[PDB]
Amino acid sequence: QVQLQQPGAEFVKPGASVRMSCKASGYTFTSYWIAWVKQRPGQGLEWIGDIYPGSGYTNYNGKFKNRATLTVDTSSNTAYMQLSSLTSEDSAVYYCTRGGTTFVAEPWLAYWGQGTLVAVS
Amino acid sequence: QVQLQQPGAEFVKPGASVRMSCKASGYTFTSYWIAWVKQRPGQGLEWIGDIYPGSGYTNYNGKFKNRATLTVDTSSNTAYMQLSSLTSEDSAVYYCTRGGTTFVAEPWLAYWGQGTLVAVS
Amino acid sequence: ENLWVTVYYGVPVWKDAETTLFCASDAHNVWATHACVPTDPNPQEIHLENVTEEFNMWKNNMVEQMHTDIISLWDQSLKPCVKLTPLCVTLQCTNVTNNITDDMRGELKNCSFNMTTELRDKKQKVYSLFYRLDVVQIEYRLINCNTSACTQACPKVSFEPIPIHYCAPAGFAILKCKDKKFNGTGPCPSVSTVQCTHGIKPVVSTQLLLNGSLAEEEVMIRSENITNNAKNILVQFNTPVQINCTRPNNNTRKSIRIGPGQAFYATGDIIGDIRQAHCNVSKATWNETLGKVVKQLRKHFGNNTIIRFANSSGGDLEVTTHSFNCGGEFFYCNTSGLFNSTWISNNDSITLPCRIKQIINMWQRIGQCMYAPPIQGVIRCVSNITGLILTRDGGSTNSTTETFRPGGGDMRDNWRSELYKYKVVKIEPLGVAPTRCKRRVV
Amino acid sequence: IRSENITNNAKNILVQFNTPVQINCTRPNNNTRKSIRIGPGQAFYATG
Amino acid sequence: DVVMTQTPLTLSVTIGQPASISCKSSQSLLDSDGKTYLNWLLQRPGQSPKRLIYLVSKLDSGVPDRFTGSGSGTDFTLKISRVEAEDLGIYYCWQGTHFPQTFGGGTRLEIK
Amino acid sequence: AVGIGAVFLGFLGAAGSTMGAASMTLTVQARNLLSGIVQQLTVWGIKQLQARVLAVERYLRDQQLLGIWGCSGKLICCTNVPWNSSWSNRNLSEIWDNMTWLQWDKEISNYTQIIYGLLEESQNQQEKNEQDLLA
Amino acid sequence: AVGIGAVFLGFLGAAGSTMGAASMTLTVQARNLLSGIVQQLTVWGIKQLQARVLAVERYLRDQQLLGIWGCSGKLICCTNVPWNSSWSNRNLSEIWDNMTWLQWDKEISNYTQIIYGLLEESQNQQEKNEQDLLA
Amino acid sequence: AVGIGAVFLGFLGAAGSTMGAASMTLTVQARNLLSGIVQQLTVWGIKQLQARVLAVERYLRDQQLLGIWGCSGKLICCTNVPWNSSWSNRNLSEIWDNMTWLQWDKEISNYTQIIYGLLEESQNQQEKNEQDLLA
Ligand SMILES: *[C@@H]1O[C@H](CO)[C@@H](O[C@@H]2O[C@H](CO)[C@@H](O[C@@H]3O[C@H](CO)[C@@H](O)[C@H](O[C@H]4O[C@H](CO)[C@@H](O)[C@H](O)[C@@H]4O)[C@@H]3O)[C@H](O)[C@H]2NC(C)=O)[C@H](O)[C@H]1NC(C)=O
Ligand SMILES: *[C@@H]1O[C@H](CO)[C@@H](O[C@@H]2O[C@H](CO)[C@@H](O[C@@H]3O[C@H](CO)[C@@H](O)[C@H](O)[C@@H]3O)[C@H](O)[C@H]2NC(C)=O)[C@H](O)[C@H]1NC(C)=O
Ligand SMILES: *[C@@H]1O[C@H](CO)[C@@H](O[C@@H]2O[C@H](CO)[C@@H](O[C@@H]3O[C@H](CO)[C@@H](O)[C@H](O)[C@@H]3O)[C@H](O)[C@H]2NC(C)=O)[C@H](O)[C@H]1NC(C)=O
Ligand SMILES: *[C@@H]1O[C@H](CO)[C@@H](O[C@@H]2O[C@H](CO)[C@@H](O[C@@H]3O[C@H](CO)[C@@H](O)[C@H](O)[C@@H]3O)[C@H](O)[C@H]2NC(C)=O)[C@H](O)[C@H]1NC(C)=O
Ligand SMILES: *[C@@H]1O[C@H](CO)[C@@H](O[C@@H]2O[C@H](CO)[C@@H](O[C@@H]3O[C@H](CO)[C@@H](O)[C@H](O)[C@@H]3O)[C@H](O)[C@H]2NC(C)=O)[C@H](O)[C@H]1NC(C)=O
Ligand SMILES: *[C@@H]1O[C@H](CO)[C@@H](O[C@@H]2O[C@H](CO)[C@@H](O[C@@H]3O[C@H](CO)[C@@H](O)[C@H](O)[C@@H]3O)[C@H](O)[C@H]2NC(C)=O)[C@H](O)[C@H]1NC(C)=O
Ligand SMILES: *[C@@H]1O[C@H](CO)[C@@H](O[C@@H]2O[C@H](CO)[C@@H](O)[C@H](O)[C@H]2NC(C)=O)[C@H](O)[C@H]1NC(C)=O
Ligand SMILES: *[C@@H]1O[C@H](CO)[C@@H](O[C@@H]2O[C@H](CO)[C@@H](O)[C@H](O)[C@H]2NC(C)=O)[C@H](O)[C@H]1NC(C)=O
Ligand SMILES: *[C@@H]1O[C@H](CO)[C@@H](O[C@@H]2O[C@H](CO)[C@@H](O)[C@H](O)[C@H]2NC(C)=O)[C@H](O)[C@H]1NC(C)=O
Ligand SMILES: *[C@@H]1O[C@H](CO)[C@@H](O)[C@H](O)[C@H]1NC(C)=O
Ligand SMILES: *[C@@H]1O[C@H](CO)[C@@H](O)[C@H](O)[C@H]1NC(C)=O
Ligand SMILES: *[C@@H]1O[C@H](CO)[C@@H](O)[C@H](O)[C@H]1NC(C)=O
Ligand SMILES: *[C@@H]1O[C@H](CO)[C@@H](O)[C@H](O)[C@H]1NC(C)=O
Ligand SMILES: *[C@@H]1O[C@H](CO)[C@@H](O)[C@H](O)[C@H]1NC(C)=O
Ligand SMILES: *[C@@H]1O[C@H](CO)[C@@H](O)[C@H](O)[C@H]1NC(C)=O
Ligand SMILES: *[C@@H]1O[C@H](CO)[C@@H](O)[C@H](O)[C@H]1NC(C)=O
Ligand SMILES: *[C@@H]1O[C@H](CO)[C@@H](O)[C@H](O)[C@H]1NC(C)=O
Ligand SMILES: *[C@@H]1O[C@H](CO)[C@@H](O)[C@H](O)[C@H]1NC(C)=O
Ligand SMILES: *[C@@H]1O[C@H](CO)[C@@H](O)[C@H](O)[C@H]1NC(C)=O
Ligand SMILES: *[C@@H]1O[C@H](CO)[C@@H](O)[C@H](O)[C@H]1NC(C)=O
Ligand SMILES: *[C@@H]1O[C@H](CO)[C@@H](O)[C@H](O)[C@H]1NC(C)=O
Ligand SMILES: *[C@@H]1O[C@H](CO)[C@@H](O)[C@H](O)[C@H]1NC(C)=O
Ligand SMILES: *[C@@H]1O[C@H](CO)[C@@H](O)[C@H](O)[C@H]1NC(C)=O
Ligand SMILES: *[C@@H]1O[C@H](CO)[C@@H](O)[C@H](O)[C@H]1NC(C)=O
Ligand SMILES: *[C@@H]1O[C@H](CO)[C@@H](O)[C@H](O)[C@H]1NC(C)=O
Ligand SMILES: *[C@@H]1O[C@H](CO)[C@@H](O)[C@H](O)[C@H]1NC(C)=O
Repeated sequence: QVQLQQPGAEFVKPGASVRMSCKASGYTFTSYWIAWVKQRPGQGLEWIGDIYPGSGYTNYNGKFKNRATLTVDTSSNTAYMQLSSLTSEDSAVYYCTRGGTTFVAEPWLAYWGQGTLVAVS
Repeated sequence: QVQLQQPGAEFVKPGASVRMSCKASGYTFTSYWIAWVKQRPGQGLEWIGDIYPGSGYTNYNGKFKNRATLTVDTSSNTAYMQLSSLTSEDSAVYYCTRGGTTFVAEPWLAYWGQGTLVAVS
Repeated sequence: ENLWVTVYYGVPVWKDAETTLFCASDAHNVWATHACVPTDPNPQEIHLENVTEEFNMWKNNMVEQMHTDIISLWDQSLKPCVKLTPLCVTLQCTNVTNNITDDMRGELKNCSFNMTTELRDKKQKVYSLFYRLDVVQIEYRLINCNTSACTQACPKVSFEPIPIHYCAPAGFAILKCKDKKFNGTGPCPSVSTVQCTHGIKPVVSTQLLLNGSLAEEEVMIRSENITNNAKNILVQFNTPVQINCTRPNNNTRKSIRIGPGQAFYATGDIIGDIRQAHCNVSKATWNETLGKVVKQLRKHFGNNTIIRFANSSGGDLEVTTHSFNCGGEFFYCNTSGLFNSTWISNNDSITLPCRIKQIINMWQRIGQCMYAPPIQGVIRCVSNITGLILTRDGGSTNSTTETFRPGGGDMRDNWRSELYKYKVVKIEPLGVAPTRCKRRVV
Repeated sequence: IRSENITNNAKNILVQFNTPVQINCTRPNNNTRKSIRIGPGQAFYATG
Repeated sequence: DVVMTQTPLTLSVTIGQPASISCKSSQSLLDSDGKTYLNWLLQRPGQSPKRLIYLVSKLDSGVPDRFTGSGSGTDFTLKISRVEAEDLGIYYCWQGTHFPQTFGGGTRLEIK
Repeated sequence: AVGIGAVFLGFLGAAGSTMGAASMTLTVQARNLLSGIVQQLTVWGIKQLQARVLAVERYLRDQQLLGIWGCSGKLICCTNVPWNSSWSNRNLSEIWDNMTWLQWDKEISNYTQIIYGLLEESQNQQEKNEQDLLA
Repeated sequence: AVGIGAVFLGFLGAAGSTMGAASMTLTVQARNLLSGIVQQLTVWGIKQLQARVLAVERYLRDQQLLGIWGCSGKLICCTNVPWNSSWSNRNLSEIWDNMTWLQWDKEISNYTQIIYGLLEESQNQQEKNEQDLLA
Repeated sequence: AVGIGAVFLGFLGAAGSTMGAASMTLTVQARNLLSGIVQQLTVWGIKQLQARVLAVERYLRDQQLLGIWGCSGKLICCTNVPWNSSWSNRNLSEIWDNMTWLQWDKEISNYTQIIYGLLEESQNQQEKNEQDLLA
């Protein structure tokens, strides 16, 4: 089964950093795109970013002015994300969703995980 | 006032050299062109050469086959000319005249000086 | 109608970048060595109008580039001649009392030693005269013996200063300001560019600049943060003040063979009287020159302050005294007479007792050294004083009656007075311009 | 077990483990160093 | 960029009635290849997001008969014949042709 | 009338003139990127090699860069790519004949990679269209 | 739809894709032939010079080679040269969209000099006709 | 008829033939400016680097020179610039098919810079006219 394991919840402090992991299992990690999604309970879904688990090419949303650094590991089949140093109002849950292939790209948002609760306090 | 000071008269010998100076005062020397003119009493005015007290670019008359070396000094606001090693029949007065700007170039021959009597003997 | 982009190549653009320069010398030696490519005698200088540029004195890499460059030349020139390893033998020395002036009593020390000869199985007794600042009691040994032993200046390769031209590689340009009021750092509305700089003499000094390039119109006090006393103040004069230096002794040179094809040159026996080396500077000229310096200096400080001058604040002989390399023989000279005055708001020479030290320690890199062999006969010097390198004394209360003393001595500051105008920039030919372009589609 | 021709005994066999085995090495002596000058600006350091 | 707005902010429905929801695109989403990659996902209240329609003409696995995706160009719609507790939620229309891959504004289905 | 805004204003001479008048001086600028060290031990031996290689490498990077864009072999070339007007809401007369080039590059230096990020895509796209017409 | 077969597949990334899909990735390949050593004693001093010169020389040989063929300045260029059909009796669809490029070059590596032996002759010819039309 | 005045006359082989017959041998000449040292301590280490860099630098100077003139990418290219007839009052048949090229360059070597002094001006002038038509 295609599953994207995520940590349960992380409690961080202002001025600190986080290591937002996203495990890949039950498929080939070197082809499918990986993207992150925000699910603020009081707001609609927002596009955070996208990391290509192959060439390492990174793309970032316009509103973010490259505030995050995205890293992946092809050996352990994992993906990582930096914030970097977010603040209080950005305390919500992020979902690491699997995209499609760089050729077809139609199956985007095929599978999701459970997310992780980021509550900086 | 725009003035082009020149030496009064120089008496040189065959096989010798001259340092034909031309002082610049009362204006900006880095822009206006500088040219020399001959005023043989028995003959009409002749074009000698032209120096740009700028890039240092030098142009010479076709009849001169580059017999002269032109030098300028942007620090002391002066212009110099070599003959080089002229002969008897070229004994006359040379005038260092100020030209116009490289862009407009309409005010050419705007101002003159007094010249210097070159009499090689 | 909506404008498009166009590619422009070669358009003038400047970016602040610094790289390795190149050397050029005018038509053996230590500086040029007939190795640098000759520079054509047409230094085409071009004036750029309607432009201003920024110059960062004390941050230019040209100063750093020259400082490391000449040291490499010094090491390169010292390798191919005799080492002086076997001169650290015990020195049984004695005083010199044959026609000795009272002012130099005990300075020279007649010495004898058992230094080896060319044959490895034979010795020889050789006597030589050494200055007091070259030996130390244990009876005597050389000052540098407990430190790494040094070579001997190849007798033939003179260290006489030679102007050196610095030229940047293709794709880079050198910009020089021309405003006569130029401070240490700031825009200059008379920017100009030249591929090669004018002749720069690497002549050395610690207190008084020698054979430097004088200012244009007025004395300039070029300095970064001035309220901070920790950094030196560099002063450049406008009219040279002639300085005379001479060695009155009629010294003679003796050649001693140390090994196979390796010879060492010693001092003595001296001929004639024993007179201290002295330097001379006109009294009237110096007073006028100092008066002009304080006048311009008073524009940066209080007008009613009583400016005073004093000698250095003590320390090692290398930095405490004036130094120069005239005629290949080094002089360390006490300049207490050039700063003994006070200035309140509103006979033809000075005798400067000098000193000589044949054993020379170069830049404060302590692992190196060299020997300076003597030269037959008297040596005369004629140089120009172009400026001073003063230092600001601390502890001033209420900033009143401020005083300065000579000091510094770092070799970088000497060249900074010559490289302050010149900076290196990079050319960015590529560019994009917006206009109404429609490419001809095939 | 990374190796070229294996039936040939003349070539070494290279083995790479998967879990590190800690190794401890120590010198129990409390040695001291003595500096002896050998020449001009040249020093040699001895034992004891 | 191309915004995704949905007319129904609140949709009051009782069990056993047909529900209507629609979405709009500022610019036509017809891709050069000749397909519309728009996705209609019904995000559960607290569970992981789940897609319901991809390639709006096509439908996902575990097909529910009530859901019938339709629409092309500027207009997108999804008709549900009957309402179930699962239907009660938030629907998002996600474009899949332009950058960024913006989601829908969200239409809430609640009983009042 | 021998004085025309032209090459004899000097290498880098157009840097003080307006952008429009600097277009005719783009030939004196490409010539001074290779020569100057034509005429000719560790010190000054490696330095000469390092300087020469860097000068050659620097010029090639631009020649290669113009090669990908398809503008190589033309000193002044333009493609069909449009640009986001938000970068500079200025008129042609407000860019070329009223301001120097030196400060112009400073303002737009932020989008140098972005504007480059559109040139090569169009050139390859142009080649693909030519391939389609070619076939 | 941000995932399109394009540059972001990575340098050399198209080596695993079909020949047809690799055409759009030819721009990411030319960019990585010069840079990488922009930022900077015998060891590593001569080596840096040797590596830099070799990289510069290698790129020149191709730029020169494309210059003689007349394809310089166009990343994807072609001439009017026919080729001996015996080299590869395959259809366009049988070459581009069904096999990778890596094994392709191996098969026709034998005739690399021969196929090159026809490009320059025609380019010089094409110049000759232009000269005839020119005159 | 295998013997045609062509490449197989040898590198520099056309130097003995007339100028007209030497035009077809201009491809064997550009190939021998870079290669020859492809296959590979102070002596012969620095010398190899100095020789390689000089060969690369020399070739680039001509490539850049042709680039400014706008003839780059074409082995035989000509602009629209006229020339002062006083330099050589000779007919086409009196230049190409009756005299060798070696002694030719000697006679007109005096005006090499002057004739070059017109090529770049026209090329930039050509670009400016294209800019006018472009706009
Ligand atoms: C500041 O600049 C002035 C201006 O040059 C400079 O004065 C120069 O000093 C040198 C050194 O004394 C003079 O040249 C010497 O002249 C004497 C007398 O003729 C010669 O005996 C010297 O020959 C020795 O040195 C040679 C190498 O230089 C050896 O090859 C030779 O065998 C001798 O050992 C030497 O030529 C020079 O004439 C003056 N210049 C002028 C214009 O007077 C002064 O030294 C500079 N300041 C400093 C601190 O260097
Ligand atoms: C030290 O300072 C003195 C001035 O106090 C300098 O003397 C000056 O030297 C220059 C040449 O270096 C003289 O200019 C020359 O004049 C002759 C004609 O006499 C001319 O043919 C040359 O082309 C050059 O222009 C200048 O007249 C002279 N001034 C005085 C008052 O003597 C001396 O050169 C300085 N020395 C050093 C090493 O800095
Ligand atoms: C540098 O030179 C100066 C003078 O040119 C040296 O200063 C001199 O130092 C001596 C020794 O102290 C002074 O002599 C003594 O002065 C005291 C003062 O009260 C007096 O009581 C003694 O009888 C004796 O004369 C001498 O006056 C002084 N010179 C001046 C002009 O004041 C200085 O020591 C030298 N420094 C170095 C490092 O060589
Ligand atoms: C440096 O800046 C000054 C600013 O005054 C420039 O002065 C102006 O220069 C132009 C040409 O060099 C002069 O002529 C003008 O030319 C235009 C275009 O041909 C024409 O339309 C005008 O009617 C005028 O004739 C102009 O009179 C002069 N003064 C101004 C503008 O007030 C100078 O040219 C600049 N130099 C450089 C090298 O950039
Ligand atoms: C590596 O090789 C595998 C072999 O299976 C490739 O899998 C195929 O990849 C393509 C596109 O990446 C998938 O989509 C196909 O696209 C073509 C052209 O648009 C279309 O006509 C087909 O109908 C299909 O949609 C295809 O489903 C997939 N599976 C196959 C061919 O069995 C994979 O793409 C290769 N990856 C790389 C990077 O070369
Ligand atoms: C070296 O110089 C000799 C000078 O005699 C050349 O001899 C001539 O060579 C040509 C061709 O190589 C011979 O054929 C001629 O060709 C022209 C043009 O196709 C044709 O119009 C003539 O009717 C004739 O067939 C020619 O007979 C021969 N003898 C002469 C000119 O007296 C020789 O070719 C030169 N070789 C080289 C490599 O430059
Ligand atoms: C430097 O100046 C001093 C001081 O004037 C000179 O000393 C003179 O030396 C001569 C002997 O040559 C004596 O006759 C004078 O009496 C001394 N002067 C004084 C005031 O005592 C010295 O000669 C000068 N040296 C140089 C090289 O100029
Ligand atoms: C410095 O030394 C010189 C030479 O020993 C003294 O003589 C002057 O020499 C220059 C030539 O270099 C002449 O132009 C001067 O006319 C000479 N002056 C006199 C008075 O003869 C010079 O006087 C010395 N100056 C000082 C201040 O000691
Ligand atoms: C600077 O000058 C002062 C003059 O006041 C020197 O002070 C004398 O120094 C000597 C030895 O150098 C002592 O014997 C005296 O007792 C000191 N007297 C006074 C009043 O200070 C000082 O030594 C000089 N220092 C330097 C570095 O030149
Ligand atoms: C030698 O001179 C020194 C200098 O102070 C002196 O102390 C010593 O007594 C002198 N010795 C003789 C023998 O003259
Ligand atoms: C040199 O050798 C002689 C002869 O043995 C001896 O008397 C003298 O003390 C020696 N001198 C030194 C400094 O060793
Ligand atoms: C060498 O001896 C002198 C004499 O006092 C001393 O000042 C210096 O520090 C010594 N250097 C070393 C390295 O021992
Ligand atoms: C030069 O720099 C100093 C130090 O920043 C500053 O005070 C001064 O105003 C500047 N200009 C001049 C002409 O000194
Ligand atoms: C040094 O510079 C700083 C700012 O550049 C200034 O505030 C200060 O007064 C200056 N002087 C000292 C002693 O710090
Ligand atoms: C030095 O002493 C030796 C030995 O007595 C003597 O021969 C020589 O003349 C002396 N030299 C001087 C300058 O006094
Ligand atoms: C130097 O100038 C000062 C300034 O007033 C004066 O007091 C002093 O007497 C002058 N000295 C000489 C030697 O002229
Ligand atoms: C000192 O006086 C001069 C005029 O002699 C004046 O320009 C300057 O401002 C004065 N200094 C101060 C700090 O006011
Ligand atoms: C300064 O010169 C005067 C002149 O007689 C003298 O009395 C005084 O001691 C000197 N001071 C110094 C520090 O040289
Ligand atoms: C030094 O003395 C010797 C002794 O003969 C003499 O030949 C020479 O000329 C003297 N040197 C000077 C500069 O007087
Ligand atoms: C070595 O390799 C060869 C062939 O590669 C094989 O026949 C042979 O059995 C191997 N072992 C020895 C000992 O030669
Ligand atoms: C406007 O800017 C965006 C990025 O901010 C870019 O994607 C778009 O292409 C630009 N518009 C044009 C017409 O180039
Ligand atoms: C360009 O970027 C700099 C820093 O990256 C920023 O300070 C400046 O405001 C930017 N300018 C524009 C026009 O975006
Ligand atoms: C066929 O191959 C021969 C050499 O074997 C070659 O000469 C000929 O040109 C080829 N045919 C074509 C159409 O290129
Ligand atoms: C290519 O050449 C190799 C060796 O030169 C040969 O083994 C192979 O069969 C050749 N292939 C073709 C298609 O000619
Ligand atoms: C004739 O020669 C002159 C220089 O002597 C030159 O200016 C002119 O352009 C030449 N004629 C032609 C048509 O090129
Ligand atoms: C070419 O120049 C040389 C020397 O510069 C001269 O001897 C010769 O006559 C000139 N030839 C022509 C045709 O101008």
